[PDB]
Amino acid sequence: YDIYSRLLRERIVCVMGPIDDSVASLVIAQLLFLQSESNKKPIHMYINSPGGVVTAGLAIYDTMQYILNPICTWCVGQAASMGSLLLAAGTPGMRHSLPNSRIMIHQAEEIMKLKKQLYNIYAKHTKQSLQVIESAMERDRYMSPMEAQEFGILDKVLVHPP
Amino acid sequence: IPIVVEQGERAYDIYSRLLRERIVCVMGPIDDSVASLVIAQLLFLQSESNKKPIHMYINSPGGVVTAGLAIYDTMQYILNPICTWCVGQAASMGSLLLAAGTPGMRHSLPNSRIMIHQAEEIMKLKKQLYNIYAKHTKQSLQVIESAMERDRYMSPMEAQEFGILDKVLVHPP
Amino acid sequence: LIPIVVEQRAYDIYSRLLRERIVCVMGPIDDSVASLVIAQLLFLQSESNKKPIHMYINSPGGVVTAGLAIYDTMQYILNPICTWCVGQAASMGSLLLAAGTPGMRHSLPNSRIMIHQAEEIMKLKKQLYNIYAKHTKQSLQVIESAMERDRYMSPMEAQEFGILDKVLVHPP
Amino acid sequence: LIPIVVEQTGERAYDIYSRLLRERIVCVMGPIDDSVASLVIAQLLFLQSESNKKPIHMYINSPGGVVTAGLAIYDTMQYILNPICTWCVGQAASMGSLLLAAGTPGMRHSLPNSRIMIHQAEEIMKLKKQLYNIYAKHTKQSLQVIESAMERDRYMSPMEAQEFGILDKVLVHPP
Amino acid sequence: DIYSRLLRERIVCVMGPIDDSVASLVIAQLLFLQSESNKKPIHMYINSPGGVVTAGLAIYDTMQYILNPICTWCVGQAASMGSLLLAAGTPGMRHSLPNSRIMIHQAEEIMKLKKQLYNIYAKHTKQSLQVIESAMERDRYMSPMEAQEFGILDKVLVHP
Amino acid sequence: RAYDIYSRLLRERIVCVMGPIDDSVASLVIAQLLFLQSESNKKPIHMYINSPGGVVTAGLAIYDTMQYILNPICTWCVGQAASMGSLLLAAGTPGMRHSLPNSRIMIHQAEEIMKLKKQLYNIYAKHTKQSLQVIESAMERDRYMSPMEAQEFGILDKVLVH
Amino acid sequence: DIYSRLLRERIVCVMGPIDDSVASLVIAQLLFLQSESNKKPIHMYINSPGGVVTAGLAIYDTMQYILNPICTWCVGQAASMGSLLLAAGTPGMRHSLPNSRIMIHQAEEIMKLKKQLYNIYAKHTKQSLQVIESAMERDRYMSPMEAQEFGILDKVLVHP
Repeated sequence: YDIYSRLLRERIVCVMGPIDDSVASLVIAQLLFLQSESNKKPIHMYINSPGGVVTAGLAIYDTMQYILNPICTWCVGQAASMGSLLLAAGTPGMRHSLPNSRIMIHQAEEIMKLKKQLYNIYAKHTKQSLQVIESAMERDRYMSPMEAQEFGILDKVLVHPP
Repeated sequence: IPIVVEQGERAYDIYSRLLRERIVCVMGPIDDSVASLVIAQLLFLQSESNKKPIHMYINSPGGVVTAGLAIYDTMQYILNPICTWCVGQAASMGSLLLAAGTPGMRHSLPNSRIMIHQAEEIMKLKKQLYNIYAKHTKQSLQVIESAMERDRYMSPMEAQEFGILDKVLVHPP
Repeated sequence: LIPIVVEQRAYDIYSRLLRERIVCVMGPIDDSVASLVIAQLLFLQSESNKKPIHMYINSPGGVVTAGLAIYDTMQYILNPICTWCVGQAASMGSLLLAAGTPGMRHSLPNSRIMIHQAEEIMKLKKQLYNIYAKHTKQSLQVIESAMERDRYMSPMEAQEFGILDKVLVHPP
Repeated sequence: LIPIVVEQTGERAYDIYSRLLRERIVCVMGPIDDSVASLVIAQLLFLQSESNKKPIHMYINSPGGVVTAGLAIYDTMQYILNPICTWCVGQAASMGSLLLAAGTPGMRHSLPNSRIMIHQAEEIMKLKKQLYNIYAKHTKQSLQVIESAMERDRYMSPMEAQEFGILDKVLVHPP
Repeated sequence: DIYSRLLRERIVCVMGPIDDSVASLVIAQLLFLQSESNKKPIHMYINSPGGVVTAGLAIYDTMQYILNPICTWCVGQAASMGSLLLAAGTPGMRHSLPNSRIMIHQAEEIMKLKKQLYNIYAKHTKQSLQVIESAMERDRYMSPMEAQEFGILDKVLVHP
Repeated sequence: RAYDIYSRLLRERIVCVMGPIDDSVASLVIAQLLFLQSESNKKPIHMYINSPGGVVTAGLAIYDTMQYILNPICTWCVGQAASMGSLLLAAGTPGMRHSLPNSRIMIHQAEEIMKLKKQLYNIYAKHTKQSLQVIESAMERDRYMSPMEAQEFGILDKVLVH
Repeated sequence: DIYSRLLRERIVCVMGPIDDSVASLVIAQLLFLQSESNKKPIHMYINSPGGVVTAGLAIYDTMQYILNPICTWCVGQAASMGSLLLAAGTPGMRHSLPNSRIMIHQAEEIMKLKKQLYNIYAKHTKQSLQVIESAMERDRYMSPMEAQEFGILDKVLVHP
């Protein structure tokens, strides 16, 4: 086994490295397979992404919302913008992080429309208002996970779990 | 690429395991080497049964028109219902395959982006696309001819009004 | 690469189709394909002398001396070969289509067919005229002039030219 | 990729180039490299062990190859006691034509659209003199005719090759 | 592959350079090994010429998040981030083979990241920050008999 | 292709030693030889030789391994066997040395260079049963020899003439 | 592969140059073979023109960390680091084939490294250090039956 295959057999999906149309092809292909294995047993997603193609990240995020399984989503290492979206899109209550991860939400006229979609989906998952997200997404800063938990991306920060 | 091992001890490429759910992924550009590969999958799945629907997941920015029409023709010749899902984006030929799914079961996801914009043989080829859009979208040729001229993406809830989609799904019932 | 399973290299789809007697010739017909399709066809003959072989053609062109190697193997084999045109059938890809068993040369309705193409290359081009005149029943002067024009033609024309027996949007 | 065809025994898998050995079909196709010569030498000597007298069918489609590689194949065709039937499909050019000519007499065949061509230091001169002698043995042409014909760089049709004596029948269908 | 066949014995070979691909691959393994038990140690054999600080810190924090005793063996070489992972092994169980060679030596955000390295070396080596800040400027390998007294590793060992 | 065929032939205990002998080849033939011993201590192994020569320090690595292995090793000369290629032919198990009738054989090629030459004379005298002076009297002459001469000289036992 | 089948026989091949890439792979095979059996010998066949010293010392230390008897067979040539690994096999079963060629001959940091090699030859060959000083200077290969008297070998064998 490759370790990602040995993890997949226990319903843990890894999205690590940059997100692109090929990585999306793999992460969608796993996600909807683990639905056919069971419609109840939660799926775990581990995030370690320096960014990605915006229309690939929305392909993964839409699939995560389409699937009926609870998806417990773990920030491991860093979650730059297009990973931070997926981290936020975990099932509410099971968006975990390591203690010293690095989280950042900052990154044609159609691109402006697409950016406007990101503000809406952050507003749904973080419960912040649109102006808070629009202003917060302007700054190139890695927020620490204890701050990201207060912004609303994370439900808890884990150290020394059972 | 992940593998999964069934209890013999067959090890499946994750796409080959999904093929057992009759799921065909077509993601990334359509070209002579993906149309060759998706037609082979389609012709295989028709052999395992004539009745059971095939689910086709599209995420492609476009592709070679004479390859996209090879997949489309195979989707018509086959007797299976082909549920078509447009996860991510579908642009140009990627939107044709989405139009070509079985009427009533062409699905899409709300944050997808759909677009139908693209010798004399290029003109005589272009006039094929207008006819098959007029067949599957039920729009008139003049509407397709104008709608294929504007370089924009349309949101999936617009495309359902244009008739490319049957339904836009969240938390499926 | 291709969807695979370990057999217990890997058991790809193009092999997993071969059990159903389906031969794909897709992409260009070169010496590496031609030396391969004539290996598949010979294997399918010994599994059954009578059961048809289905051959799906999507070729934008090919090496003339490779396309004639596949073509003559298709005549040597006793099996009825049913040739399906899906997408391109241009240059040698249209010969293999025309070489399918009389009555079972099929095309899907949006495929584009084209027959257009030292001394040895001229007499070899003259060999193409003879085999097109054999299968299409057009006279040599009609073939020699129809190969002169650089156009694709719709498969409704290809029936009138005689390359196809039937176009099929949906199977009977 | 060569089709890996799977056959029930547990499961086992054979390349079609090896699955054909169930019917004693030896495909020599593409250029005759040292590796391709190594395969067909091993493959021919194996078939003699399964039966001493049942025919072998060899299908030739070669544009040419290394002179000392094709002679390595040709010598096994002379050592082996099996009748070998040689089918030329596509083209048999340069040393690929020797293998066609070396099939057992009366059962050298080629398909009507084929192309045949016999044309291609003291050790190299003596090697080429060996080729003329073996062509004179198998084609029954006199040495001067082969020495003159083997310098001409043209293909010949299978109907010309039949009267030149490289092959014994041109056949559309097996019957 | 042998690197996965070793995994059955809870051995993590972190060998070659540390990069974002390899850092992902080791924190995949560590988190898997923590699922199979919370109790049994993990053995980590380090042979790294160096690595990307943004990746060597990803491995390191998983080694602190995991409760398993991680026993780190320096085999051959441990330089730059490879030296941190050796230092981050569980106190008392950091080991080095006698011929291995160790080196700690290698826009404001990059200086803040460098300041984070000084704090974690001070936590695990117990040296004061002014010692590590100076010592990290010396482009010089230290032998295991020096690294033991500098505090990176606890014992040099053959035939345990 | 070429490096696939050699793998296919391992399934029938045939070892191709082809092209010039160098450390990139000798480190592979001795690896195959040791593998094919472990599959059976008594099943024969077939060397297929088609090599024009090479570096002596690689060809002696194969030769020593062919003496260490307990299997009977058949040596088939196919194509040509010159220099080190002819040594590996001679080193086959007595009675198992075969050659194709028009294959071409050649034995001809600091104080260490003399010492390297002197050990070649010893191993040729061992396997050919010719006296060392008879080896020198032949090995100084640069010619190819026919297998029917090599048989009577004693490099090989059988020519595949029938 | 061949080498990953030989791993089933407890046979390890050090073939070609000993670089950091292959050292990272013989250490993995060695540490794996210890886990399958702590007692059954490992046979290591050496054919190395040489190598980078900071990789040959990584294989060598792993050969000392492992408790298995390691039988080192010199096949072809063992020059430079290849000769160290040959000398490192467990006393009494370092073996050589009769035509193989053995050679031990190969700044402040380079001197401080090279003084390791003299000590780790000296204690394995039972030679006085001043002999290695004048034996490692001559650029010559030496015959196996000379290397046996110099102490690099235990047996020269035609057949096992």
